[PDB]
Amino acid sequence: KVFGRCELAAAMKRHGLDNYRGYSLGNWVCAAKFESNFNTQATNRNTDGSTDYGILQINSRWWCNDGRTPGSRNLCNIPCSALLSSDITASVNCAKKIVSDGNGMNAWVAWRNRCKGTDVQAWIRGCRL
Ligand code: NA
Repeated sequence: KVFGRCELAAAMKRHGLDNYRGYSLGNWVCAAKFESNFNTQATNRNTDGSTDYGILQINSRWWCNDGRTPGSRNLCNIPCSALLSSDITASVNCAKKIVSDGNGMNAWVAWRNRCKGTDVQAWIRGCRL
């Protein structure tokens, strides 16, 4: 599913991401826009052999199991395919674990380089939330 901006903002809000560990909802929407262009089915392979999955481009080296990333941990305890669902619950639940891990949202390269320090409130402007 390719979300609209407000539709995803509302979904993320309902799943408890607004101000989760201090990150306002616009942060999460911004990260999703630049990680996946709001497409739950997005995959991208990395040089190390790992792959990033879903709306928040969660990596198979640490967080999910895709059966092809040797020595990977599966800290979210989920197949990586679960992260590509139109239902963002698994992505959200895993993202909460990631952002809790010590580096906050800096875990997401697109957030650090394209969202961090910008007016992220813009990403939820106009939405009914
Ligand atoms: Na893994």
